Amino acid sequence: SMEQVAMELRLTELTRLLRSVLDQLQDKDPARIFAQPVSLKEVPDYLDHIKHPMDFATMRKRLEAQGYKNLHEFEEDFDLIIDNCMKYNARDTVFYRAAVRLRDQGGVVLRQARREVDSIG
Repeated sequence: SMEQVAMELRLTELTRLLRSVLDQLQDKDPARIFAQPVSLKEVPDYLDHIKHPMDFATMRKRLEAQGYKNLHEFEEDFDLIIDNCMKYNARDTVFYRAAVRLRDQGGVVLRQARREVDSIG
């Protein structure tokens, strides 16, 4: 059907918008603390602490498989990256502080993205 192609053109454009948003969020992590999954070889107890690990590379795989249906889904994954880090690492650590900064800075990008997803449709 034609509608299915229209829908897919919308999913495709959203994917285009989310890719740009993802790139902008990742630029706010110049240290690359959030680039890849936490290593279970190097943090073998990690899953005792964190039930749903997330990281920018895992978000990118989903993105390119058009696995985000809406912005809310994408934001959930971004908030996991932040929230997991602030639970696992203590307040006084480089890791926790990087998550605070990513959160604050990411907020501006996400605010405009929401207006663009609404505005474009």
